[PDB]
Amino acid sequence: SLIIQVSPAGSMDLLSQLEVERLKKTSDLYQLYRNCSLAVLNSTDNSKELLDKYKNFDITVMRRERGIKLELANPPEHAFVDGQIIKGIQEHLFSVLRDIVYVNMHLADTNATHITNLVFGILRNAGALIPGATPNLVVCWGGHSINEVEYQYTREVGHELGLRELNICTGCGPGAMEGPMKGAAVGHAKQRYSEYRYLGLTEPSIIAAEPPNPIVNELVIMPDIEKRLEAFVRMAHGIIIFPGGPGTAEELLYILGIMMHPENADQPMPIVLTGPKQSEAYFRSLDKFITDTLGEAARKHYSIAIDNPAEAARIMSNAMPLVRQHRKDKEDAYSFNWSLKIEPEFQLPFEPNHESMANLDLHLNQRPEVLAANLRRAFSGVVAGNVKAEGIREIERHGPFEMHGDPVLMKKMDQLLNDFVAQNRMKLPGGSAYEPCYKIVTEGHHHH
Amino acid sequence: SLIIQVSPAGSMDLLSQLEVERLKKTSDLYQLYRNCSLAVLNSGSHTDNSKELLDKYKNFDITVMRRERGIKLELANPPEHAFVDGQIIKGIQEHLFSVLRDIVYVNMHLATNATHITNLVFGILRNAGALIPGATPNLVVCWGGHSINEVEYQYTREVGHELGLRELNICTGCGPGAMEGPMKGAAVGHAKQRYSEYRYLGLTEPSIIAAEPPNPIVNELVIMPDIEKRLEAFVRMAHGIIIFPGGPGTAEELLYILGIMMHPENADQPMPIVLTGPKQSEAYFRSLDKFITDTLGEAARKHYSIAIDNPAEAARIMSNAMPLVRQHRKDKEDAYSFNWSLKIEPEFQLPFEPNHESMANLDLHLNQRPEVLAANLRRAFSGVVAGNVKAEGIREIERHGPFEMHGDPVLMKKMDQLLNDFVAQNRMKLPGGSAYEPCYKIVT
Amino acid sequence: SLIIQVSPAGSMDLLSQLEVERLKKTASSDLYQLYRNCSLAVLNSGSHNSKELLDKYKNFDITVMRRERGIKLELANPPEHAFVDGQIIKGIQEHLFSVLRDIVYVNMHLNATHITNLVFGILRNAGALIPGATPNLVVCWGGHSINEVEYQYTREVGHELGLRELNICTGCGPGAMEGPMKGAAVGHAKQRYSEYRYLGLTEPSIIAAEPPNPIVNELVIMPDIEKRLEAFVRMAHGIIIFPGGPGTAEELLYILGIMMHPENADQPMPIVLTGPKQSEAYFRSLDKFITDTLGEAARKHYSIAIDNPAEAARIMSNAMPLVRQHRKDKEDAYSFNWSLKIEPEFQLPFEPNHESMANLDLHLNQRPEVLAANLRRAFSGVVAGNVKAEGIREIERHGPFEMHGDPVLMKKMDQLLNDFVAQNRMKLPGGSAYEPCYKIV
Amino acid sequence: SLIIQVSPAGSMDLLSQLEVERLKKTASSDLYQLYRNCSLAVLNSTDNSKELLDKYKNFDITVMRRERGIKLELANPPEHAFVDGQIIKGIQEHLFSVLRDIVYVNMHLTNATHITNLVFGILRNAGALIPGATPNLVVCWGGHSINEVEYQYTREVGHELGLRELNICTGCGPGAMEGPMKGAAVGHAKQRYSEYRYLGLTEPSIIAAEPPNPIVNELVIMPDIEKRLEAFVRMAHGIIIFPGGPGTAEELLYILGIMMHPENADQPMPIVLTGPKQSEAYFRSLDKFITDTLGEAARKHYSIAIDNPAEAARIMSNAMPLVRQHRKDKEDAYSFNWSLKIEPEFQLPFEPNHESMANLDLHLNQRPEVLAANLRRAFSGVVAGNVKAEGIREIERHGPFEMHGDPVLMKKMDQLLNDFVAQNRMKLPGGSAYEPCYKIVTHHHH
Repeated sequence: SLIIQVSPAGSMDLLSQLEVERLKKTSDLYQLYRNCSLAVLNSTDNSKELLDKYKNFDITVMRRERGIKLELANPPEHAFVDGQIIKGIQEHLFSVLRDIVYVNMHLADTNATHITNLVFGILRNAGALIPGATPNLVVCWGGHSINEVEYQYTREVGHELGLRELNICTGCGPGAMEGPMKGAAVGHAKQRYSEYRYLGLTEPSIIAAEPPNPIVNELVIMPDIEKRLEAFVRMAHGIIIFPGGPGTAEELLYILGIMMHPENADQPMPIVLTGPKQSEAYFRSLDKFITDTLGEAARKHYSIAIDNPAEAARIMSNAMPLVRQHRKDKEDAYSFNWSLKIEPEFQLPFEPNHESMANLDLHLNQRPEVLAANLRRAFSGVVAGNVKAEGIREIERHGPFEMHGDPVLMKKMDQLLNDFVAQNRMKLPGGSAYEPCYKIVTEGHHHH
Repeated sequence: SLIIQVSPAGSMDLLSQLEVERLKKTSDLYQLYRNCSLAVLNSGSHTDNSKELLDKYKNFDITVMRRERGIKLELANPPEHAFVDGQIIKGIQEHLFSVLRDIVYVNMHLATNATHITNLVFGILRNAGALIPGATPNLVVCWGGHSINEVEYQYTREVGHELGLRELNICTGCGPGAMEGPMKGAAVGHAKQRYSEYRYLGLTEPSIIAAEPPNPIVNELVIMPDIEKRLEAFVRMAHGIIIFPGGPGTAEELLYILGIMMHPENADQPMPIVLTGPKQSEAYFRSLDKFITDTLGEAARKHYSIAIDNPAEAARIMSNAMPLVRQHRKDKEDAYSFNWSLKIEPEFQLPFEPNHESMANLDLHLNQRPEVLAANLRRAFSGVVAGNVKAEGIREIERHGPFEMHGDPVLMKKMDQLLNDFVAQNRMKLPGGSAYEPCYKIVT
Repeated sequence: SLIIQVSPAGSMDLLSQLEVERLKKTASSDLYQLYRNCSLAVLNSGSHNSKELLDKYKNFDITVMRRERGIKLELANPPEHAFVDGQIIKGIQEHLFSVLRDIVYVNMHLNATHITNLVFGILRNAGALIPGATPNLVVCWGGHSINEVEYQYTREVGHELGLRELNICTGCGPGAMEGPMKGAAVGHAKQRYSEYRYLGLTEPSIIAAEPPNPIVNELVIMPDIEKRLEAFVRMAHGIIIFPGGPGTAEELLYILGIMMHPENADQPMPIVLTGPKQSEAYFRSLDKFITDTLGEAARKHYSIAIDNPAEAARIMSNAMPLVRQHRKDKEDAYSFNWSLKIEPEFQLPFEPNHESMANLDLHLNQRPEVLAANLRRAFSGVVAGNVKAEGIREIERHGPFEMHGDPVLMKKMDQLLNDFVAQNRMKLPGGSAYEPCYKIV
Repeated sequence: SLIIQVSPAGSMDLLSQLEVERLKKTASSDLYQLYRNCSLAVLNSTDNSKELLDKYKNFDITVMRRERGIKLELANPPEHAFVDGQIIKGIQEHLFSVLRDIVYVNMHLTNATHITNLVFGILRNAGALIPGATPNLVVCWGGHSINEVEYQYTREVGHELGLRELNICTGCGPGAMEGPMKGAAVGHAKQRYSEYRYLGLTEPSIIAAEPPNPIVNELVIMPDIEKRLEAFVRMAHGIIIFPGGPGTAEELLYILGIMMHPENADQPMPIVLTGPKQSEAYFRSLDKFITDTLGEAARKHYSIAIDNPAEAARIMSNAMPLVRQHRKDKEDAYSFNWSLKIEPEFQLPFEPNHESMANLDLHLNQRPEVLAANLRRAFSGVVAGNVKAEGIREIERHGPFEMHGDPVLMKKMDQLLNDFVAQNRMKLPGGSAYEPCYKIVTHHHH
């Protein structure tokens, strides 16, 4: 076996022996830590089977004179340039260790208050919440599987964000999770913005499929999908949304459900949907889905900017003084939006299985915010069925997840999902044809 | 009230509403937070080391406000000596945020006992940013009297200057005298040496901070929960120790480290200890050296040396020991900044609450293991400090007279003469008020 | 007028009144117009390779103001593409100060030793020679007018240089002058290399045609073409050369003629010619041109790497500790190569007119170094005639520059310039068809 | 020889061969000997004549252009530059400041304009002129030979300045050139002012006598005394003057002579004379000397604050907004006061000898500015005659420097100089009694 030593991290705190003992190869905690560290070294598909290709990989944590040193057994050779691990990948290994450790030390210490304080704590522990920072963070969302035209577009938006001294917070992995940071690197250099921040959020059951690029200079591993959604919207000062598949619709329905709450009517966070000229049909269909399901009231919470990278960035840049003023109006923090009201329906972690998917309430007779929360979960289930080990396994055992609801809505969701399949948004190129993991059915007398 | 706003200062993270909710003025915690904050503002020579301090600033209050760039502080009627031309000294501003950080962290961490204690001490120091993972060893703990004459003060300043010239940092208590002289010297030596990354760490705890407030020159103030945890923080962070003449607080510290260093499991620990003072302190040191060898045995002498009238040689012993310190931490697979492998037995950690009963119950006999006798003498000196300068201590004395101790008649007489010397040398209390009255009486 | 104030941006020292007097519009001196035109060019980056820049912005001016925190600049009617949302890009602001610093320096300070000492003085005063730096500067040369496939390959080589913590030194303008720096911004980001240096060197008679991208973070204005060439080769630790036109040809001949000097036999500076797969035929012909003219002895001084960006960057990276050893063996500086022997024929400033062009010694029958120095001139003549204002008017006055020599050399020559013309290397595309400024008999 | 290598320290640029070739040791090189002697003084930082050389006859220094710039080889350096066998870093930086500035002045080898521009050029090359910095620099002047009460007082003043985020620019050497910076090191640390600047200005013929302390973080070597004076007053945003001897008197006359020029009536820079309680008589007598000689008009240009270290610092701090507004009004730099009028009488370098001291115009019937210029030169000669090698030689071979002028003036000067001798300001303690290097001597009939 090839054994490689990773020297201590710039800025990783000393750990105690109690903090790290749960990580020995011995609880499934080691396997989870190993699997996240493997994903960071393996930064070329979304169906987990490279976790059969690195079976002999393992990682050992050593407490030493300057803090933690890591020993890697048989690491991916693509983490190397000229025999050395890329420094940004080195920093990600330490980020993985830090967050796994932190969460495991605070699994002990209402529940809605608990979840928000836990999200705040993880982010604060990661160094992601800079107290003195003026608002400038744009969350970017978009598909992992996008064409070259969409990809170049996300790169040019990132350039435009860079020229305006804005920072980027996004998911991890290929497609729209990687383009803007590459564009921002150039626009930040032109503008001499050396304090740039490219935050990449992930969680343990999706990191292998959507692994962090080395350019991400603040990686944070959140415990689950809902906590990462809540981290995105409490840190965001503005949000740009590119074309994407089910994961990107999920995010859109999460934020629109929150923003329709009357207590959030004065939250100024700008939301811009944007894409190249060729995405015009895609946005017409999305805009129509949203206002047909959630009503015409949802329209006030976002705008659409087609084929104009500088417009999206300018709308974000121009809103930063509005964000500043609103935070001071609420006696809130610039770096973490505590005053944003997030109802428990957006926090409750959702575990996609046949029963939970069939339990979803997709009828028109609810508050729109609540229909949004249920649609968020439906799209979360399609993602899971497609890419999470445990969700793919449910689909293997029992076939597709079945959903039902108002027939008009179900038809519209079924068409949206078929469009995602026709636009190749479900699967990166070069597997076999995509087989849907979902089936829309009509809602179903006793024997006596 | 005259409201003074204090902007965020130093490295202060955002806090949650839960973290600060008890620091509202309603709350025992608020009063503790308030007292520690007043102490850091009232940092000039009020001589007073008797906690009748507060009564001067009864209308003081502080409000913690969570705002856009983190916490701002609103002070109602702060002491004027915290000000230069109507602005608060920046070092005092940072100390207000250190107090808040440390009060908050300890309060959030209420949930085996020996392991819990050492892990708490580490956690507090880590939270304070006092444990730098990549730093090479260079931290010298300095101990010595809070009430010392000008010749002794000058000498501590010369040692600080020699530590500064050698790129050493200083960790010490708070308050005046030997807690401040060395950092003033070291400011000059470090500037000559261009050592802009100097660290002047000042450790305190809530029941002694009003009596011994941190100089604004301290650039890393840390509030520990109590005296024993401060002791543990000192000796786990130390790479070497310098001890100047002092009174009962300095005896307490010397006995603590000797008791620990005498444990057979610590035989390989390389940390050097140098007792040093000016030429005039020769008799003080002969008498102290004799008290240690007479009580703990000739074996204690192998853990320190004595350097009179030679500031450079004290600093040189520290500097020369650093490579052995490094090697030994590497041999132990231990951290440079926090000595986990040092064995500290429970009798060194168990918090001692001095009152007439606990002082009377101290086991003071010459037939004990010397490390165990050092633990009991540590507790006796801690009790003399508490009776002299702590609020609660000073009260027990007022309402019942001196603390009484008893034990081996031979030990009791040597102890009695040392305490008596501390009184004759003016080490028991800062001068400028009424003559010291013993808070102790040795019975038989 | 639109009037825009520029606050002090760089590491710009205080100046005296004496130092800026000649920049007043009232001074009887040509210096204001030079300073104005260099300042215009930096505000005109991204658009354009003809100096008829001047006609669209006739009403532009710039005023230097010595104030409390040093120099403030006032711009009257600046190009509006230097702006993002009403504000001049910060990199452009710093360039305006770099232009000021170097114009002032050269004006205050103004033979082999004198020339090299001047080049060193200029660089040192610009902050470009960092005394404590370990060798890692790669000079990149290549065509300002290139296709997408060549451009994308230059960005990939840049990304590979970034991942290996190498810095870039290059000319100014579009194409190969800007591609590597874009790639390196991403490779340096992955590698957390925050101290990156993107040096762009230029001179006043080409700056309007080839202006610096805002990404260049160390702009230096040299006084003339030959001093920029000398600056390149004394700072370089390695050299990467992409496909180019006559400007890249000129640079290649300059450095080959110097490296062939017996005194330079132990100068370790790696030279790597590189390009995408499609450039295979370009390089086969460039390779044959060099060896047919300078002889087989030139070949030991460069290699060719096609279709492999990582390889070019790995050769630069692997040579750095060689460069460190050789500088110490010569008791020389890391950051400025004094020990490099540059013969006066490579320093002597060449003024391209029909005469000096005709009086060039292009016989296939000289010292190889001495013929390289002559071809270097010829190529610089073809550049000047294409882009420099004074050159261009010599051609509008007397037609094409005429060159003659050994008919074996002259065929080779002509076919090379003809290949440049057909590969779209002479002129950025989309104006009046390129008509040659040269004629060969 | 014992050869100790010094690596690069501070912000020194690469130098060319041309720049350093004249610094090579040869039989005839006057420039090498000057460089060697300035370097040796920085390494030797306890009497005050320049026969301190003699202990270190075998010292030499070699400049070597190498990969990361210049490396220095010292032969037989003094032992007090070292702590535990390594050279104190501030001293290492000083060796390079000495090299930097000697090379610069030699490479830069109209007249009034010329001198001012050279002064600026030297300071800018040394990095002493920070373009973006808000005004905060206080020049401190004061005696090199002072008792413990006066020294502790200077230290208390430096602490107050430190607490106010003010910087210090001073001469080099012991006494009042040393105390304020030790006091400010403490004050600035309490205030977290890590960007502190302690500027020590010196010149080749005095640096041996008054060697810079390692705590100086910006050492600058000016070409001569007059250019150091111009450097002080152009960089100053305020001035504090402690009690001192003839060198301190020379500085006060220089600044008063300048500040009385009609073109300087708008200049806002404050001047505070200050010292401990026991210096009341000293300041009474100094203030009377000033107003008797230069006139009642001179009094408006300074104030006196006895026994109050915080007040002297407060005056400096409260004058900053005015100094900033006045610089902006004159379209001048914060860091270099070009607007200040300095007449040639203050710039012309003065070479003290028996003939130039006898040619001094010390008559009360002339412009008070030119009287001040002339008195400035006279104290300068007493300084030369006591501490400068060359001056000391003039006195060894020809006896004291004679001066004459108005008997009204001559008497005041005589008394003042007498007061300096009796207050032990001429000579640091140790050897024998001070012997005066001056004599004050006694046109009509027609």
